[PDB]
Amino acid sequence: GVGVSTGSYDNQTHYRFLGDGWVEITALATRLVHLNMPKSENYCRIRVHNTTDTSVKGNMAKDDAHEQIWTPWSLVDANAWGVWLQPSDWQYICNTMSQLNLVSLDQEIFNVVLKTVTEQDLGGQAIKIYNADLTACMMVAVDSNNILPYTPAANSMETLGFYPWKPTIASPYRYYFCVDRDLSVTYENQEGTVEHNVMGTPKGMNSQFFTIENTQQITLLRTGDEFATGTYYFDTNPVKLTHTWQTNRQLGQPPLLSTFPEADTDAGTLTAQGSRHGTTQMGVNWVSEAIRTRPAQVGFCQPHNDFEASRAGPFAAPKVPADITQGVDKEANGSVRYSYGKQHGENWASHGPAPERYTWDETSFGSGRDTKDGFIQSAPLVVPPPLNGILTNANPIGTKNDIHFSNVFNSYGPLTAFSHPSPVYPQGQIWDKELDLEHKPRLHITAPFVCKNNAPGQMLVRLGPNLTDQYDPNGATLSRIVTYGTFFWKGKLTMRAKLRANTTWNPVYQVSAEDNGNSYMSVTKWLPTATGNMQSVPLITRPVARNTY
Amino acid sequence: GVGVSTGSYDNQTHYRFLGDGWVEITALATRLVHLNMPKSENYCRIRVHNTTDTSVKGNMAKDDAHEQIWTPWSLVDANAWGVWLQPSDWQYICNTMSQLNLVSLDQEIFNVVLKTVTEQDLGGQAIKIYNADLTACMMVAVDSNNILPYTPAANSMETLGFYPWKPTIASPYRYYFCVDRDLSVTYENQEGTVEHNVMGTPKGMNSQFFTIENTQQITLLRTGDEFATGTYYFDTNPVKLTHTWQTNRQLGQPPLLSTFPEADTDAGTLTAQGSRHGTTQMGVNWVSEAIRTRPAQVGFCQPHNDFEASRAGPFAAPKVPADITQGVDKEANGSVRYSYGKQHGENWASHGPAPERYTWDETSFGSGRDTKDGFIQSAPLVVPPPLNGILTNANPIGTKNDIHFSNVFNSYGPLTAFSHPSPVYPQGQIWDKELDLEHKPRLHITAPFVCKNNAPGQMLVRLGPNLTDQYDPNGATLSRIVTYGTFFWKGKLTMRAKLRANTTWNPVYQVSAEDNGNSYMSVTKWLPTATGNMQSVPLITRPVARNTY
Amino acid sequence: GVGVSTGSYDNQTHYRFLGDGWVEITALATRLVHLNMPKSENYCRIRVHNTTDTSVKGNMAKDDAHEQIWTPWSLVDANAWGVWLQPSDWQYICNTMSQLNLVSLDQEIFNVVLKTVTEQDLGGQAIKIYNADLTACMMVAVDSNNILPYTPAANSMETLGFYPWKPTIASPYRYYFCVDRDLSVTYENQEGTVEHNVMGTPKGMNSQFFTIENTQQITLLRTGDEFATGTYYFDTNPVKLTHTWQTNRQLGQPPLLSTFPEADTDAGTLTAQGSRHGTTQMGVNWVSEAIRTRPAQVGFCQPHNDFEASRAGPFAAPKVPADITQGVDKEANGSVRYSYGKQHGENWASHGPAPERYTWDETSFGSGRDTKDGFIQSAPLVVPPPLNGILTNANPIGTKNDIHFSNVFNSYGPLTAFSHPSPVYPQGQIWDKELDLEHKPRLHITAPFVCKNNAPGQMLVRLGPNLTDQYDPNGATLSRIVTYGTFFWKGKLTMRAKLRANTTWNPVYQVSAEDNGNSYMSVTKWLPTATGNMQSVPLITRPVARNTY
Repeated sequence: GVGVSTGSYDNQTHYRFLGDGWVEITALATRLVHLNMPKSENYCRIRVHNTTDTSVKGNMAKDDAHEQIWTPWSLVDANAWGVWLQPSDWQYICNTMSQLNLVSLDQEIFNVVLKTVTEQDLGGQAIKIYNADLTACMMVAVDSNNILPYTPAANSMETLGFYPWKPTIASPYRYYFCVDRDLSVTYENQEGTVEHNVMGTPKGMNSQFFTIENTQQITLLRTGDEFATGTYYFDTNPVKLTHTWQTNRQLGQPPLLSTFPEADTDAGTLTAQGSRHGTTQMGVNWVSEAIRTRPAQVGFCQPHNDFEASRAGPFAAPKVPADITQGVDKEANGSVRYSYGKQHGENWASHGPAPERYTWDETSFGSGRDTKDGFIQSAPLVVPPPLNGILTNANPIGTKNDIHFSNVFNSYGPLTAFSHPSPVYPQGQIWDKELDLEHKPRLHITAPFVCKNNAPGQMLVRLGPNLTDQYDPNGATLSRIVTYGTFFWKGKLTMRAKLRANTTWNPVYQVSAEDNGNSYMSVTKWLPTATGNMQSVPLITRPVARNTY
Repeated sequence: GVGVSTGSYDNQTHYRFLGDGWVEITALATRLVHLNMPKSENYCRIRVHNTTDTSVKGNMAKDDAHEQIWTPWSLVDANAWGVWLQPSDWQYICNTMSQLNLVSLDQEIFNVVLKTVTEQDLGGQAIKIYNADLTACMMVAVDSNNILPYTPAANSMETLGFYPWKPTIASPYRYYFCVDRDLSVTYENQEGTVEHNVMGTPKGMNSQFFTIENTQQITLLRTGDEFATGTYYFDTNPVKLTHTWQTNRQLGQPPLLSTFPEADTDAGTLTAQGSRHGTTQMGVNWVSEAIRTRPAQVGFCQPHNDFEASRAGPFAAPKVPADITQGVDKEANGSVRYSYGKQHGENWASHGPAPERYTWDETSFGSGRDTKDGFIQSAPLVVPPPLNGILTNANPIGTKNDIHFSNVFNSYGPLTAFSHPSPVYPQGQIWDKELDLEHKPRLHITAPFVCKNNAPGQMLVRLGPNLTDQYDPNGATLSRIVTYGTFFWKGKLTMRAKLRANTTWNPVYQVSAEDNGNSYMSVTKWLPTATGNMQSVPLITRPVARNTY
Repeated sequence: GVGVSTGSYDNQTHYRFLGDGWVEITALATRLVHLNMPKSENYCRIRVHNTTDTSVKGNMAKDDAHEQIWTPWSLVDANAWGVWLQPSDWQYICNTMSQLNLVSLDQEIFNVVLKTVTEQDLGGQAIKIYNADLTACMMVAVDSNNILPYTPAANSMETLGFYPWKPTIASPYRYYFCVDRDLSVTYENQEGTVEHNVMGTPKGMNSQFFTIENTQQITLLRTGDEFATGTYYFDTNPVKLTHTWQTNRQLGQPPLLSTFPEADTDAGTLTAQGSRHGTTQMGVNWVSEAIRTRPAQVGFCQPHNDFEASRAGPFAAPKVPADITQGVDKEANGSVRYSYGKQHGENWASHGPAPERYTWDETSFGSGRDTKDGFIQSAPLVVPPPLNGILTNANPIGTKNDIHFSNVFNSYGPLTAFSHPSPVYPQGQIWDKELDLEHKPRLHITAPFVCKNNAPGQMLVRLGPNLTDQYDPNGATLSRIVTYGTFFWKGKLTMRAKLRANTTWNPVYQVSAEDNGNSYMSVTKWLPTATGNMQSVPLITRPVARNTY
């Protein structure tokens, strides 16, 4: 019966060369989970409306107004790149493979353990004794139908542990609910307090209330039991593991050289700009590397911080990340910044409520934008740019000295061509469910991989309520015995990938680990300390160069 | 389910005569292991740098500078001759068999027991109560791939118990790490303090960090479970169980006797040294038992205490052990000295932190060296040794009265011929993994047997972490329930061996046990005391004589 | 798994009549055993040398000088007649059967229980709580090879319980060791203290040290496990269950009667002693019922208290028991006296350290000796016994008035004929291992049955050491958890036997149970008391008469 293990531990990564350039990469990961008896006995509809910031006229973005539904269930969502592969492995993949895609994924729950804690006074004190409870049992449920709201573990940065030899706690489950929130616009110190700023009441046309009890077949398992899910397959497309340098400037045949450098110092020349073959979309009688027509448009100008408001409230309109270029425009290009914890990658030595943060910059040098160079010219395009026949990033547009065309320009056209957001090894979101809309987006910023078919299905889990000797629902007396649980998790994320070949003469950039020093690629960064503290920093994704034409 | 044994105890030794002179010796050994919950929750990179000795100018050898990686895993490495066979058995083997080699080896883990301890005040005190925890489970892993650094249990003298009726604790696991240590040379009281003496920082080209969690398939087993490994086979070569007396002096045909002893007192003579057939490598016109050419070179002069330094720091250059001869040169011949504990062979009555030690002297009388007789002569070899035409072990070489040629001479040549280091019964290292080098050494001093093929694979083991009711990784709160474990071990080291025959007229030396007295081979040495204390002293290896030509 | 019995209780005796006069008697016996964790963690070589008596000049026999080896193992040796059959049964066997022999014997160990005890203060006191420990396990081993010294449980009177409804404890195991003990001879108050009286040191030619760990396959069994041994067969010969009355006086044809009794008072006469046919070994011209030659010699004079000394020390030379006759010579005929305890047969009401004792007298009336009648006569045998031509038991032989020929005469000759020692029901030794000697004795006094083939094989047993949370062999810290065990024992001693027939006219003596009175065969002797106390007294063995010619 009970008293024997029901699984095996294995957190490695095997590489099976299928030849022909393709290799099947199977990533196995096992971790120990720690679940505590949920405080919320039943489903709660807590309404959070921060006014410590929303009330202020200056603060607008700090609007955490919303009404979620806290459920008594946790969640085992290991949708993180660092919770599958190993730090060293990712280096090999990015340096060799030129593309990768998800194939299958399985899960298992063995060695389920449930114990109770009681108080025991020792010498006047009160130490806690831990006694195992065999009769105790937990509850597991894998909603493969996705009947419940999809809640990415990476979107809240609360996935599983990235450290094999270290336990992890399952993040509670909760989904948003229908609530009409409204907030007026106020700059610095506008005349009078903020106009409107109130929460909303439950509507009957958008009232979405679900229950884990009626949305999945809960499988009860004790100490001697074990659970396992089927082999789910992904239909997502492969994501390139290389960056693009070619910009709209370099594409077709370069201008014919009329002069050849005599020394390694000077350079060559071109042909008469006025008298030179080529194609320009201007009625002028001259061409250049700035007016020559191109096959398409590499990258596009995106509205800088375009806060759009809706019935749910004001929000930051997402924007496809891209190279920062020499303009050093991070927030302008959409460079996403993260904030993870200790159980997610931060050094265990940095004691404090302040989590580590980093700004990820894309490697798509081709679609890079530069606000310090963007401009427009009058219809009658003339060489000499008139003082009024041009709009540079310095002309106050809209009675504002800080609001120019760049902050409100969408160059997205039928010629827009860009790459995918390079997925980060640590705290990186792998797959994601597609939106239930007639016309879903061409891609997702949260995760490179988007399940075209159905979604994997979040895995829910809750501890079985251990009632006491006395109980009475009508008396609001929910006497529960202090009980917790610790079950193991075993998953295998099989995925194939293809590797590129050396088609160049000059060695391509790689990801190496320099000696212990100021160098970012320091070994100590991923090496234990005298005490045992460790940290997981982001890795250079898409190191190899890729020609875009 | 749980509540029943899962193995059998057997610590005997059977002899199966396969005839033809060969006999298959199967050695079974079972012991009780005691494992405690490791203090280090995670992998630590502790840096130990003793300065209480390194700082001093005189102390140089006492350099314990290094940086290891303490892992939360123990190790069940029973690589000891005394932890397999019985004291009496070894006597029979060495006295009969003339050679022995390793064949197979298996292991098993039954009757796994895990209990927790809690405090319970008794009459104002605080006695500890022990309650068995069924839900509790341990973890076992046999890295047969040797992906992790090989850590011999005999190299640290922390193997299993040599006493069947007495439990034993598994020695923790830990491997060295890359660290550049440097130490200057200082004699007695040199001018000024020691020049350089600092530790090093982690390098990126030699950063070797491994994890038991990602280097082997951990098998979880509870109280009712049991583990067993496959039948590993050894490819090592057989080691002779005999000593060599013949020296470079006696080999071919002895000088013709011209005179025959008339009485048992006087002796015979030879032929005219000037007029006598023979072969000498000298241009002289005479021969002798000192200049006659020999088939090869028996033994060789080895650098006495040649401390060589490297990026890791100064160390004592190993040297193949050999006979001490009449020169009584122990440290000069490489006579290894040991230091074991009570659970390893020391008398349990000798209470104190001082462990027993003994200097092992080889039995290879043929390759014995004598510093009190070694010398060299000028090229023009002449009978009368000039005062300047000879270099005895008394000529100050290098402005030093204690540093002669012997202390820095390597006579290792294409004619060097020697035997193997006689393995000791107690605390003796059996097998050992070969170095991952293009040109590995002809042999190992640590263990006579060297796995030509892959290594056996150290057996790791750790207790399952029993979490408490409350837990939070981010709060540095690793509340663990006091828990320990006691599992049994069963192993069978099958090995064949051949026995020699009486080919002489005069009885060969044997290993007997003289009556209780000053005699080293005293019976009381291996006999229990009034209290029950016992000790295991080394045994005479290679008692039988062996002709080397 | 655990929580269910593994055997059955049965302590009866079935009689299967195989006809033809032979009957197969199967004796089943089951008892509850109580084992405690041995105090001696390891093998001890305790040396016991009592001087409180040996020092005295008068005391010589009280020499308990010896050096045994106390092992941490107990022993389940049920070699007792009272631990197999029932009190009433033996009566039927001895009264009916005329001979019996051992055939087979099996054993079993079911319902193994191991519990631990902890201290728990109650109202200021400290009562002991008993909690069962499932993970706990014991160790069993049946050395059927007899590699270890044979230790009869009856030789120390420490067998199992003779009471079915009452538990029993297994007697610890221990064997003698080589030690040269020497003691001088001193009478009453000899001139000066005793000469020599010292113990000895371990010798190398007789050092016999064995270990249960390396002499048998220990079978580990927990609470849900059970052990059983094969069906061992005995090769011993059957022992007659009858006594002999015929003495050397009555054998062949009685003297011819010349006179016939006229009345039931007077008797008849013989023929002229001088003129009567017959055969005498005397040169005289007359015969009588004292000089007539006989087919052989019935019984023989044995040295009375012949204390022979050896390297081990002085000891009492054994002597074959026999009838005491009218001489009332008990110690002279070898009448063995016993000393048993309460768990062996003594009344539980007789509180005190003084055990019950009884002197067993043989039933072999034929081989009975009488020191008050033994004598010798000069070679020239003459009717008138000269004062110097005869040696009666009153002539001081050896300057001693108490040392006559009888005390030092061995009449054992090629004509010596005697019976076997009648085995006692209570505390009687059944079988015994033969001595490993070229010429073993014709019989054993300890047990009537002597295994001609190999021995049954003592059954050893020890409780599994339950280590604590903390442990360290080198620190002499052997912290063990207080634990004990209680396992059941089931054995069946199958043995066939033949029954005699009524071939006489006069009713033969039988064994009856007279009413409650001074009569030895009282029923109350084997009947419970008001409190429940009981006692087991010896039974009349060989009640039926047997003609020896």
